[PDB]
Amino acid sequence: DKITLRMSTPASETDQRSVALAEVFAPAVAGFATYQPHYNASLIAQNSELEAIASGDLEMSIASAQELAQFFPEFSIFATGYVHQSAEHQVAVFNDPLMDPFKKTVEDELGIKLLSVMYLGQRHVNLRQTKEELTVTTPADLAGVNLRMPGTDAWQFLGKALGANPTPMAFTEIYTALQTGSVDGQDNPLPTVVDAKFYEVTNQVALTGHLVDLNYIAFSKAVWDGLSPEQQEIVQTAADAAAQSGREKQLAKEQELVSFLEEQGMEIYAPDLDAFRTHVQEQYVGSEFAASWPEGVLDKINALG
Ligand SMILES: O=C(O)[C@@]1(O)C[C@@H](O)[C@@H](O)[C@@H]([C@H](O)CO)O1
Repeated sequence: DKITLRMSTPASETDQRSVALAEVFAPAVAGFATYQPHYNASLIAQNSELEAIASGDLEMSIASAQELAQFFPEFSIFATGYVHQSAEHQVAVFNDPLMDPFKKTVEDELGIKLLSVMYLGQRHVNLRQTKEELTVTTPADLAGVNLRMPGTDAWQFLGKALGANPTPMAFTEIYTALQTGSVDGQDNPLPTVVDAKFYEVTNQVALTGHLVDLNYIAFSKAVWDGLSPEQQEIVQTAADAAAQSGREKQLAKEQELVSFLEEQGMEIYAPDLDAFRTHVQEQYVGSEFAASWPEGVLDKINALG
C-alpha cells in the first residue's frame, strides 16, 4: 500500500510551485507514495494548513514564514520587508546552520518538517488606480490606500509599514475584491498577477520590491519518520528538485511578464526604493517583530547576501 500525500494550497493548478510539485515531486515518490493535491484552498483554508498537518488531516503544504510566525514569532525574521535579496539568497539562508533551530522547533512542536525552500517572488504594490490617478514615489503616496494583505499579523504589519492601510483577506477572495473595488490593491508577485488575472481588474504595478518572498515545502514528520532511509532520501531529493525547477521557471516568468502586463495596458514603474527601504526599516524598529528575532540572526542573513 502506498502512502497518500494530501497537499492543500490556495495556489492555482497552474502556479509554477504547484506545477513543480505535480511534475517533479510526485513522479519521484510514486513508487511508495501517491501525491494528492488540492488547489484554490478547496480543502483547507489559507493559514490553517500547518494545523491540519499537525492534526493528521493533511500531509504536505506550501507554507510560509508568516504562517509559521503565527506559532513561533521568531520566524517573522524571514518575512521581514527588504531582508531577503534574491532567490539565491533565500537558499543560502535556508541551508545555513542558522536555520537549524528554526527547523527543529517546527519538528518538535508542530510535528512538521520543512524539507525545502521555494521561491515565490518579488512582491510589489498592484493598484486599481492608474499611475496618473496615483503615482507611487514614496511611502507618503500610499496614505489611505486600502491594500489587501494576507490574514496574519506579520503580513498586515508589512502592508502598514509600506504606508498603506492594510486589510486582511484570503488569497482566493482577491480577484472579486478588486473587481468590486472593495480594496484598492494587492501585492502578489508578477507571475501570480498574471496567473490569477489580477491585471484584468487593476491598472498599475509600483515596483516596490518590498518582499522577495518564499515558501517552504512542509511535510508531516510522522509520515517522514515511518519512511525507510532510502525513501527519506528520495522524498528530500524530490522536494529539492521541485523547488529548484519551480524557482527557475518562476524567475523566468518574472522576467518575461513585465512586457505582457504592459501590453495589457498596465503601467509598471519603480518608486524611490531608497525612500521605501529606509521607511520600512524604521517601521520595524520598536516593533514586536523586531523583538522576536534571535540574537545575531539578522546580521548572519545580511552577510549571506
Ligand atoms: O495570500 C497571498 O497573497 C500569498 O501570496 C501568500 C503566500 O504566503 C502564499 O500563501 C500564497 C498562496 O500560495 C497563493 O499563491 O498566497
